[PDB]
Amino acid sequence: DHINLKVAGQDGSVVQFKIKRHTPLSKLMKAYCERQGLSMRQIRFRFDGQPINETDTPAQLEMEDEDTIDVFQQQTGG
Amino acid sequence: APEITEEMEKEIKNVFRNGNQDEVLSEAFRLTITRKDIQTLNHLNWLNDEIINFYMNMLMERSKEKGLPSVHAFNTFFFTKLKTAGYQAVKRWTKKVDVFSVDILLVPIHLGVHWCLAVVDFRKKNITYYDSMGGINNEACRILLQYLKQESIDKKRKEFDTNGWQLFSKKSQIPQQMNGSDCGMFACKYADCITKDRPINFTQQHMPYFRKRMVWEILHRKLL
Repeated sequence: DHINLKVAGQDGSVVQFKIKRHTPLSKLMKAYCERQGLSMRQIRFRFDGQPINETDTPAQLEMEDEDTIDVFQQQTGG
Repeated sequence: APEITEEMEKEIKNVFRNGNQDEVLSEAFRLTITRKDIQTLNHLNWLNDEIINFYMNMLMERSKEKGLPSVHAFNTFFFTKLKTAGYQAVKRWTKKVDVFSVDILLVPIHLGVHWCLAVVDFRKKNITYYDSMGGINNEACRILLQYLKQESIDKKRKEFDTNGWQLFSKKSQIPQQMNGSDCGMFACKYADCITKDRPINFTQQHMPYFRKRMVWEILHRKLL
């Protein structure tokens, strides 16, 4: 059916979402970056350490109710 | 170690030249490499996390072959999260992976503006730190050893056994950076030879060839 979750950023800020399952999480990812104003190529949406790609759904991922999606930014290095 | 680069140079130049960014090229392991990502391998640009994690997963894919050690590679966000937030923040990143069933654990380490590699070798019972800039970070391996102790418990309920578990760093025993941007290249090329159980043979003079070779290797998802 549907489940709620929180997308906690590195600054501890929460953005609540509900989603169906077997639907791509691409839209949830797009909505989060539309708010932070930053490009999505800047942000990585990882759940329990697993990279969420646009084809991933909460069904194939372990995600249950009240779960949390950690948000990390791009790492460059030289 | 050798290998030529054939008509690949045309293919490498094809994606190096400008196109719309964010256009995905090469998809495997549920990961994408945009045109912006591959641009970090051009010239002397700083490698990003998408290129490194994609390469580590390719080494992970090669580890399943006979005659090679089995490898599990953490993503580049693991060590930073574990050191700053503790084990319980990363305790659930390995709920589908038994880290004690593999031979080698690859831990790519991001240091703000610098890349480095820590390796756990259950065969040698070693936790080695590799820095192409010569830096010593024995605290990083002490962090990883404490992680293994808290990971054998919570996942297997066994006190991890710590004999001969050598925690050390490399000095002038591995090739050094010699510039200020080839760091991610050294980190990935270190792991390539380590996962092949081959001595580290390259120098800084091989990095321009390595950058273009990795472009083709990532596009075709085939390690050479």
